Amino acid sequence: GISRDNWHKRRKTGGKRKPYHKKRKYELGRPAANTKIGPRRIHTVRVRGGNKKYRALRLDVGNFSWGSECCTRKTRIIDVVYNASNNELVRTKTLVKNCIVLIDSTPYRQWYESHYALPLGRKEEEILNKKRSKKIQKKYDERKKNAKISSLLEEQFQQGKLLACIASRPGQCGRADGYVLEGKELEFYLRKIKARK
Amino acid sequence: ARGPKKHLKRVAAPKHWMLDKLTGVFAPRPSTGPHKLRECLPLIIFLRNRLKYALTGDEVKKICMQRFIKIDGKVRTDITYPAGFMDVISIDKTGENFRLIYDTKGRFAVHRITPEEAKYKLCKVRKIFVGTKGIPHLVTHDARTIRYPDPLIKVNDTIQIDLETGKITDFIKFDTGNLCMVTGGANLGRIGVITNRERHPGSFDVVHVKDANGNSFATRLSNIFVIGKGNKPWISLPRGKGIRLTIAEERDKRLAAK
RNA sequence: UCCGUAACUUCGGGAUAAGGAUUGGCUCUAAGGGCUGGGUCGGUCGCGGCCGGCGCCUAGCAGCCGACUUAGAACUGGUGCG
RNA sequence: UACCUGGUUGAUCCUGCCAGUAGCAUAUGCUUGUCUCAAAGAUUAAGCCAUGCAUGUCUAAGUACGCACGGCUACAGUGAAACUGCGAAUGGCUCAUUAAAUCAGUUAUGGUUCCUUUGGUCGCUCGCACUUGGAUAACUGUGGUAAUUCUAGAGCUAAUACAUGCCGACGGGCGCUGACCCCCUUCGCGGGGGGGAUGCGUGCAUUUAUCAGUGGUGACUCUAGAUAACCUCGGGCCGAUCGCACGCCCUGGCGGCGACGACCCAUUCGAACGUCUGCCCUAUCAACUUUCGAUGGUAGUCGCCGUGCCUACCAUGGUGACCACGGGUGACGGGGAAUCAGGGUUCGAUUCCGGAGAGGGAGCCUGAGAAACGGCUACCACAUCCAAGGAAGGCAGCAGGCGCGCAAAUUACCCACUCCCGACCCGGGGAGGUAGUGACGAAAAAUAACAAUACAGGACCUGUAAUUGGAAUGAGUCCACUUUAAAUCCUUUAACGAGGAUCCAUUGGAGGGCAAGUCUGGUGCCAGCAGCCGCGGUAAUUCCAGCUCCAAUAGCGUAUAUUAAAGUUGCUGCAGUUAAAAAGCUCGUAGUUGGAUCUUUUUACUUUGAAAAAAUUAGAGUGUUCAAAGCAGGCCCGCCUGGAUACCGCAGCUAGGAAUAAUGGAAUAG
RNA sequence: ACGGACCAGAGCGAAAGCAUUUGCCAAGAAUGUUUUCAUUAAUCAAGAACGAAAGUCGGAGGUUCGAAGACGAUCAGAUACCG
RNA sequence: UCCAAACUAAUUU
Ligand SMILES: [Mg+2]
Ligand SMILES: [Mg+2]
Ligand SMILES: [Mg+2]
Ligand SMILES: [Mg+2]
Ligand SMILES: [Mg+2]
Ligand SMILES: [Mg+2]
Ligand SMILES: [Mg+2]
Ligand SMILES: [Mg+2]
Ligand SMILES: [Mg+2]
Ligand SMILES: [Mg+2]
Ligand SMILES: [Mg+2]
Ligand SMILES: [Mg+2]
Ligand SMILES: [Mg+2]
Ligand SMILES: [Mg+2]
Ligand SMILES: [Mg+2]
Ligand SMILES: [Mg+2]
Ligand SMILES: [Mg+2]
Ligand SMILES: [Mg+2]
Ligand SMILES: [Mg+2]
Ligand SMILES: [Mg+2]
Ligand SMILES: [Mg+2]
Ligand SMILES: [Mg+2]
Ligand SMILES: [Mg+2]
Ligand SMILES: [Mg+2]
Ligand SMILES: [Mg+2]
Repeated sequence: GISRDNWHKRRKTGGKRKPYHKKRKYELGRPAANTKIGPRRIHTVRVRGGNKKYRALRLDVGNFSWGSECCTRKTRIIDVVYNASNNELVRTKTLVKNCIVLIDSTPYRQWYESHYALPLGRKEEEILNKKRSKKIQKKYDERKKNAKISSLLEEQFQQGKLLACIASRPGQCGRADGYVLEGKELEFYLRKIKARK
Repeated sequence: ARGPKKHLKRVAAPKHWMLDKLTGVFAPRPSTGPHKLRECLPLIIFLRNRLKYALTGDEVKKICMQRFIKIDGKVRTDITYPAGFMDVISIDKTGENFRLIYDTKGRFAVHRITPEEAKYKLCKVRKIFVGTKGIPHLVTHDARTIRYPDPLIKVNDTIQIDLETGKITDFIKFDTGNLCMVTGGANLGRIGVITNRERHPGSFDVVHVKDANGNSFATRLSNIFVIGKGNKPWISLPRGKGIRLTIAEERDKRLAAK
């Protein structure tokens, strides 16, 4: 079938090489997963060594990392906004290893409001304006010092949508994990999205 | 081939098994085990082609199925189990307790040791790694693994383990002046003291070994097996003490014995 | 439009040789330009300037504006489409 | 053994080829007593194949209610079948394909998979069990079909099949949360120190982010640890299994050894893809590659992984007279083989290693491992049964047959040896072994020896005889042992077995090369011979015959490939005034080659060390009766002893040497 | 058109080739040198310039000679020698 | 410096 041999290539000199064997099985390739967004549908492939790799055909839920607090939650993927490899993978909503996605921010607002007692992306009362005992209220005041998120990243929490990045290989591992874009890597991809608009 | 080989031709066999070329077409391909195929000694050609206990192959399995053969304190019933260097074959019915160590020509000598020398053996430390919860490990030249070894035992050193226990008794560091045996190459079976360990980054290291006559020779570090500390070998050496005579100096030894 | 083109020849030609593929609709995507502002501290009075400490766009940004054309892709039809 | 001889002329010296000469390996011709080894449908047709066989497998230890047998109350013990497991990816055959490809040496995987075996690990996780569920085969019973190793319907019944799933460990500990108590200050604000309920999480493997810097490496983004989490229903692990012996504590409660299985880490056998260097002929093949990936960059997809492997977006590269690209090959590669003074030349289908393919291609299932063909699925080619509806095929496996041809063996016996596979001490093996056919070839070796005469000689010795004499043996016949799986042959030993010892030696020759006749008869440029020069037209040293003789001999001619001869391909080592031949002349880039000079930086070179598959070759030891061989053997309860050493271009690695040969340092001193 | 004799085993040129006088243009060997640079060299596939005679294509010119052609001889013939 | 061509298949040293 789909072969990923080297001997169908021409040589370095440009000489056409003649095949010396039939195409062997350890040179096989399989079709691409083309993982979309939707209710979870995963197929398993029996591979060499009797092992199994999980290829996902539809995924809506991922595991992304906030990075600068080591806060990783299991959130939900909204859609794909950027792909450096192919523009037309954005329009068909395909999830690949480096594509820039857009996720729901409510597990990251909720953890932040519990770890700092400070509203994030707000224009119930119990976790924020709680009556704390003064030893406990002391502890939240040195966390209050370093509670400032950058201005590009507080914009995201108001629309409830974080701009994120895939890091795993969906269609090999069957998952979609990654990290939240922040810092100069954020504003690099922000103006690429603005330029396409 | 489409998968692994299972036969072994007679002329393609290792040289030191000393098989002959008119008995049959094949040689006993040793099973997978702790020793390499070119570095082993299968149990069938040890009992039949050295000891003359059996005359055919079917008479070897009639010995082995009656569980008269022990290797490293354990009963092995396969006639092509790979026995190798520093191994102890215990027959224990005739009460013989062999230990396989190379002679000075480079093949396994039929060597008898005392039945309290057969309680232990020696092993070359091939690999050191730590495991889960920070637990160190150790891998010998045999495929055995020791959990919680001594902190000083590093790579290429020689340990002494107890059979039927499987724990470390004593060890020898790879140093200058220690007493080693060569387990590969053109110096297979020669014994001497370590003169210089010559390092080459990336490539192989070469160890110069000085024989107990004044002769010197060099071998790769992957063939050096320390057998003694200083000048004292911790096993009983065979007849000749690992001295490689020249072809003239072994002629007259025959000629002064007629 | 994209390929592919022999004999022969006065080397110019033969030649649209011959031969083959493609063509609709719809939804997008790229690529191809032009005008403006790069002025760091009022040093400081005839909310604007008068002469100069005061600064580093210098791998160019930012605003607005503008035609037409080429290529690629998805969908779609009773295989229809110069 | 570093070798030449005949042929141009009236004669000579030459250049030069033709012809001899010697192996080698294929065919063939004539002949052939013994005996030991041994090639053998490769060459043309990787052409097509009738019939048979070549792959299955059970322990005390997965599942027996088949009376199929069988001993004295769940189950004695054998046990056909069937499920389950495992193998069937090895072996064997052939050489079509294939020219930096295969392959070889060398290295790497710090860039990957790995059934099995061996060794770790297997109460590390805080969260019906004294045993859970359903199904199916064998069997029984109804069938269908012209047909096959086709299968349908209905009733049973199992598990280490298939599912499902708990207790125990198990007291907690550790992180976060923090109600709350408590202590020391403080005019107070404030500040400081412990305890702590209730909730959330917790182990390996997986996936991602982050933090810190137990062991390792030349070098880690290694290993280990810390933290936040996640963990796929087409689903990671965390034993609902089996046998031996069975004890021990107070019905209960514990315990010895095994088997089988496990995610994972090593290990073993490897596998795959990379590094460097190495290949025959051809220029009447000089430019090739590239929006149909050609070279590279970025991101991915795929994959067991590194990678234009593939896609997207970019860049315009990449290779070539140091022979690319294209074509050819009576090309599988190598170890090797024949010849050989030194160099070489030619061969290697062929038993070992590696590759490839199973009529042509293509696609796949299962599995650790296959793009498998004694597995499926197509289409092409061919071919087989048929009741015309359909069904089945793959001898480049062992035999055998047809065809093709110059050209190649018995449809034999056996698992006894060698080994392989399986659940296995028991089964299986056309692997392999043993016989047959065997002038492929190689080793050994009969076809007479003696004595007396008759004679001849020689300086008491020897020769010649269709004279004579009894002495010796095998060939052959043939009991028996031995041999072996059973045989056969050889070896051994009885019985016979020689005078023309008729128990009969051929094959080529006799002008010269070139060993050996001017013999006799026939033929008359005829028939014929003759490798070459030649012979034969009426006295043939050459034809056809007889006689003799020579050569090598159980072998010897002949054809063809090829090596030496051939210093007639010339590196060693040829020629080029007139014999074959130096371009009309000069420039000129590659290429090749380069003066002297110094102590009297990188390489090349030289030496050494490693690491290099055996077989083969060289060679050591050893009375196969000798020898070719073989790795054996030898010495009086056993003892002693061998199974050597060398060589293995080049490339890569290692340490000495520093002549020769390149090359490099300070001149705008930077 | 041609440059005799002088004109040679003499010269020059890479070879082909080169001869009346004078002028102009550029070249070059050898010698001389106690100048200069300091290996810049030798031979050369590919490539390049030159290359008698005859022949070819354009112009000009055509005295001599003269392939082809036409005759006269010679000859067995003579589409040759000689005119 | 007038012309001047040819030479068994029938073989034996
Ligand atoms: Mg036309
Ligand atoms: Mg003559
Ligand atoms: Mg010859
Ligand atoms: Mg095979
Ligand atoms: Mg391995
Ligand atoms: Mg060919
Ligand atoms: Mg195959
Ligand atoms: Mg065939
Ligand atoms: Mg196939
Ligand atoms: Mg077959
Ligand atoms: Mg034959
Ligand atoms: Mg012979
Ligand atoms: Mg005879
Ligand atoms: Mg002769
Ligand atoms: Mg020759
Ligand atoms: Mg010679
Ligand atoms: Mg010559
Ligand atoms: Mg000549
Ligand atoms: Mg000349
Ligand atoms: Mg020099
Ligand atoms: Mg004059
Ligand atoms: Mg030239
Ligand atoms: Mg001319
Ligand atoms: Mg003219
Ligand atoms: Mg005339």
